[PDB]
Amino acid sequence: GLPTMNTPGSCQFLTSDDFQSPSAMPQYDVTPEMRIPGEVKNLMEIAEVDSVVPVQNVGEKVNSMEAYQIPVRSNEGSGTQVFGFPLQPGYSSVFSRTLLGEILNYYTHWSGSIKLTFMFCGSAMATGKFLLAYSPPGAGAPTKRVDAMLGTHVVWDVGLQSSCVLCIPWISQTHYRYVASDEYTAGGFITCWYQTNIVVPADAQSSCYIMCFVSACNDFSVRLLKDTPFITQQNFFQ
Amino acid sequence: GLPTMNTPGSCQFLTSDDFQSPSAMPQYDVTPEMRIPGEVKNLMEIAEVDSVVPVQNVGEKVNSMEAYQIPVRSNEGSGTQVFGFPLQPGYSSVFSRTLLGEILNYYTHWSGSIKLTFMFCGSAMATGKFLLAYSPPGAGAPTKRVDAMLGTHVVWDVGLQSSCVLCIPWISQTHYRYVASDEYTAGGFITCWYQTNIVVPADAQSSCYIMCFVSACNDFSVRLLKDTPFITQQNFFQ
Amino acid sequence: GLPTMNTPGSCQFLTSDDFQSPSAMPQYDVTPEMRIPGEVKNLMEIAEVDSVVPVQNVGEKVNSMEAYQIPVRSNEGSGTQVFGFPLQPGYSSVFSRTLLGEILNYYTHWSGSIKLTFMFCGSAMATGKFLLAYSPPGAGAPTKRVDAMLGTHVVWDVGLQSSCVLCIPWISQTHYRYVASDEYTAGGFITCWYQTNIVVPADAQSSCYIMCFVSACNDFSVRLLKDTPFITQQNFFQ
Amino acid sequence: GAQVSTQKTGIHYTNINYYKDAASNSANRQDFTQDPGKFTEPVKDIMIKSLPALN
Amino acid sequence: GAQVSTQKTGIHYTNINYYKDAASNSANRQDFTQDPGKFTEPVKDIMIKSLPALN
Amino acid sequence: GAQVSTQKTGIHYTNINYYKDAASNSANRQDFTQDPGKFTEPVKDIMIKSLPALN
Amino acid sequence: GAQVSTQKTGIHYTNINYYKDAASNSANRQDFTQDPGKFTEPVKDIMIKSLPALN
Amino acid sequence: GAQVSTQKTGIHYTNINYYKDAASNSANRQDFTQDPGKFTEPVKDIMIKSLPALN
Amino acid sequence: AAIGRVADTVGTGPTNSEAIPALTAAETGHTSQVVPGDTMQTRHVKNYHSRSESTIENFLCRSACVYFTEYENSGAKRYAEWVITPRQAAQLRRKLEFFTYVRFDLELTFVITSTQQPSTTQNQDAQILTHQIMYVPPGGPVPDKVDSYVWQTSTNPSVFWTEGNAPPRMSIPFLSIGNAYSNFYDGWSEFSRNGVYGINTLNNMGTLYARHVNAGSTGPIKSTIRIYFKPKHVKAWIPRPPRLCQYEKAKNVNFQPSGVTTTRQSITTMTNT
Ligand SMILES: CCCCCCCCCCCCCCCC(=O)O
Ligand SMILES: *C(=O)CCCCCCCCCCCCC
Repeated sequence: GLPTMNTPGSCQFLTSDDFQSPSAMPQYDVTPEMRIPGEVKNLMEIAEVDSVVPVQNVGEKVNSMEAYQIPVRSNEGSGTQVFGFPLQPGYSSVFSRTLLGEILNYYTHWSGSIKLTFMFCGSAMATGKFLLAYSPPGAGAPTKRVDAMLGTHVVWDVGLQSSCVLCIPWISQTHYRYVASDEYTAGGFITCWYQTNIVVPADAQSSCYIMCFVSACNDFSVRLLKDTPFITQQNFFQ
Repeated sequence: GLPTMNTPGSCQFLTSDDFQSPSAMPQYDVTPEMRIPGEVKNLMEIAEVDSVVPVQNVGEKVNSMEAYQIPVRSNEGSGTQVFGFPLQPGYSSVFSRTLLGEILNYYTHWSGSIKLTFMFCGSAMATGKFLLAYSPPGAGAPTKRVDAMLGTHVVWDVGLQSSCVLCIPWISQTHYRYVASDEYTAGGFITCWYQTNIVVPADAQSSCYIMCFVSACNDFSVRLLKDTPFITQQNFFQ
Repeated sequence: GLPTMNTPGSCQFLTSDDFQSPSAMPQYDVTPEMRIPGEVKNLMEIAEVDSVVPVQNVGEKVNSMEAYQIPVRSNEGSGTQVFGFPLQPGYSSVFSRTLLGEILNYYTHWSGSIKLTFMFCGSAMATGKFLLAYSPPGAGAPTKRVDAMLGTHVVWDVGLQSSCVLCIPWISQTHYRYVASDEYTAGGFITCWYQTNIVVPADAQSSCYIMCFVSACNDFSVRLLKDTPFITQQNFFQ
Repeated sequence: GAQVSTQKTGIHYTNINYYKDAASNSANRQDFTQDPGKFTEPVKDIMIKSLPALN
Repeated sequence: GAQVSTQKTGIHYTNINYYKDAASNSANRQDFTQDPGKFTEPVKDIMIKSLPALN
Repeated sequence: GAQVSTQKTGIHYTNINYYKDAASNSANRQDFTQDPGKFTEPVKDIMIKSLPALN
Repeated sequence: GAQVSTQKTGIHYTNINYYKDAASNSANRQDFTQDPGKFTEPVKDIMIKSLPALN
Repeated sequence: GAQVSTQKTGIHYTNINYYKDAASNSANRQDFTQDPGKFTEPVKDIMIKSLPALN
Repeated sequence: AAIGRVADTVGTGPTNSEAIPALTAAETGHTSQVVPGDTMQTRHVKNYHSRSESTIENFLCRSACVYFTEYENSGAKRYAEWVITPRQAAQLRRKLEFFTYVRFDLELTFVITSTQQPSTTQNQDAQILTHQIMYVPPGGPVPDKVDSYVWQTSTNPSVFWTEGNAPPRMSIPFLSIGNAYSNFYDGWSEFSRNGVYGINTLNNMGTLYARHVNAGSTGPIKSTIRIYFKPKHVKAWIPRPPRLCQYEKAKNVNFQPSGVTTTRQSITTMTNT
């Protein structure tokens, strides 16, 4: 009988423990593996894949394809804001239900640059230039184009190349940010403006749509595994 | 006292556990072994041995040797079905109590080809040819000979070689099938037909019998050990 | 804290367990050993030593030296049985309390040949020959000399060499026999007869005695340690 | 002196017997020997599959 | 025969499997492989970042 | 420093004494010595089986 | 692969980490480093004890 | 790194200290040193048994 | 292949020879060795399926409750007793009887549980129960009362257990008097072919006795002891047909004639009816 001495923790049951345990099926012959397309090794592999962002949460539209449409049309001026949402990949309703956001919501911390790809779905004859911008926190969200261009931005010119990317560089005072909301962990404001208004010819629709895709960059990571707020129940399903 | 820490499972009693335990008979001298004919190493050794199948469950016959008899006789036509049962080595009453079936019923999964050996017990003077066939699931059991021959089959011609084999190749979408019944795990239909009716001479019985033996092939295996439904009790026997 | 996991048996107390346990007398200096004549290493060393068998259990004699006496005397015929007891070294009252028997009664199984040494305690002038025999089971105990000589036997002729041995060869269907009684484990019958009646001269006692010693052979062994039926009590002795 | 065998899969494990009696050892769950012949095919004259069983 | 791996940090640990079935082993928490390509970029013709996606 | 003996059969086991007193060690269940002579045959003059015990 | 350090006195001890995370290891109670300078003496110009601090 | 000493008798045992403080170690029950002189015989001039203590 | 792997499927093509794999003669007593490829074009299949879970050892190596009785705190039956046998339970018995002779060591496990009996005793305050199981090999003194001297066990092996702790457990060597346990015995105990008949003439495995060591409370308590068997290091010979008819008695193979199988409509019905 080898003199032993149990220590605190003994007999407990940690949900995240990691020990060996006897098989209930001694010598069971597992079914041989098989090459199945598209294996997944890390969730970040998924978070690097673009998914369509619902920038237009506005009212009832959340219950239609319109949620994914960004209104753009010919105006009698330029400088007009086209949209504007915060950099809260986890919290903001704009991202929260995205492929990226869904994943973030199973974690507590996030870090890395993010890509916002914008595809112009107007007509071949429609043209124009937009100013995609990212303003780090500290001041308020820019309210005029002339104040947004003072920050990190990309002047996108619509043409044969349908889409254009606004890479939101990870600028932050800490290594990681909270997936949940917190002002310490404030991420800044993402806004779009008209650089040079939409200009179509006759017989070509002057009102268009712009889609927005979001995905993580190669320097993106997530920490502290937690449960999603997005799924609930009252009783075991039957 | 070596610092230790018990983990979940500690003190339990798994029926299928595998640990060392003190002998209650310290240094007991076991009786020396002896060479006894026919040792058994794996149950599959048994499942590879033919046993007579009771194809004729029909009514009261289950209580007589008749259960193991397959009626064959001279007709005024050909194409007539002679029998037909499913490929459910575990469930179907035809197999369930066989040597193969008994074993299968102690497991949950099975896989492999099966051999159905058919011995013609007519008289030396009796002749004829039968069409042994196996139709994989997907359609229904063939209802006419012309529809069964469209599947895996063997045209057996009775002669000096009394028996003939219908090897039921393991065709299936999964590696294993359930021993119990389940339509996902459907195994198909095994049927027999008259290729060229029985033809005896005068003074020779025109009504005969055909026996059916079943056994596993060298690619047969069984998984997930369980209890048989075939044995029960109400109180400890006295 | 080394992750550990207790298994069935833990904390129990097996009477025949074999573990290490702390000394209550740390560093106690044992008394040095000493050469004491006659050390014992195995009980079989004892079971190989002859002890006088009480063949004459008959009635009240068990309470006197007579129990160890075998009556022999001059007759008016030959063939007369002299004694007869079974081969149940453990059970039969004849052996049960012997040196061999006492030991056997602390075990469940026994195996091996046995030696029955017979010493003639008649007078120097007394003569005669006896037929010591052992009949394996299967038939009944021989009832006539002519039926006992059909079995394993030794015709002992009394003379200067006082004693004579009847080696009872271990014939049996199993490797071991039960120390307790059981007909499967039947051992046969040991009987003695007059080969050529006792013949003394005048002035020399015609009624004599023969002693019987029993001991184990070098192929004798015992298994499955148990408690003796021969010792009991009602309360701790004071 | 421990031993080291292979686990079941589609890696090894260490074992040290702690008791003086072999009876105390864990089960022999990995003896995969097989010899169907004793049962299927106990014929005195070898029967060659492709041939006729009688002639 | 034990094994010795590296712990997570910004040292090693010893492991000895005690069961005959691989199923009984602890989790494989250190497989850091990554292959985004299968998902992001499953195009038949390689697309060079600096180039135009269409011409 | 452990020891390694043979178990009883018709394999080995490892043992490591953990206490400072020999009294604490497990039993010596494997001493199969035998010397019947001390008891059966303690005669001063060797008696040869095949011979007569007296002459 | 265990480690072997020295205990505190006026002998050694063995340690084997059992967990995959360094966070699980015991405390680092034996780091006797010392550097008072950062606090006592954070002057840019070295002050020589025996000398006058000002001249 | 364990140690291996001798048990008390008329065999050895293995020991591995598990704690970082020597205070935690088991007792030193085997120090059989002896020096009666300090007490019996603390005389400055050696007294030879066979001789007279005074002359 | 891999020690326990299964045969791989050999790819085959069209045939037209006088080779007759499919024609044989069951009369020989020989089982055909045909494989898919013999009667149909097959593809090649590297089969990795193992027969690991079919070894005699894996098949008989699972604890099985073979019996259980009860004994009470006080009253008439204060101690239990059971003539050791694997034939009172049907589960394990049917498996062991898959083979004529068998040889194995046995892992014994006991599940001991207690239940408070209904009574009218005021203020009951039970102390922890400690039981004692004791084995008495054929020929040894038996206990006649819960406080008989026999429970001294100077030599009989016995376990002492205390409620709360893991189930007591211990290993048992192959105890046969012969070279293998016999599952069937078409013979008698007497040479006259009288006395006992069947398996029970060989069963002489002794008796097991359980009891409490302390009464615990003033109230009445009943304890149940479940005995589990687990064959280890198994060797089996001469397989036989699995038991068909339900078990009737524990000391013989007596049965009530049963049909060969469940029925169905006609030899054409693909349904179990
Ligand atoms: C506390 C010690 C308990 C010891 C348990 C001993 C049980 C013996 C088991 C014998 C096993 C199965 C044998 C069937 C016997 C037969 O029919 O020949
Ligand atoms: C025979 O192999 C002896 C060699 C190694 C014996 C050690 C057994 C394991 C010792 C490490 C301490 C284990 C704590 C359970």
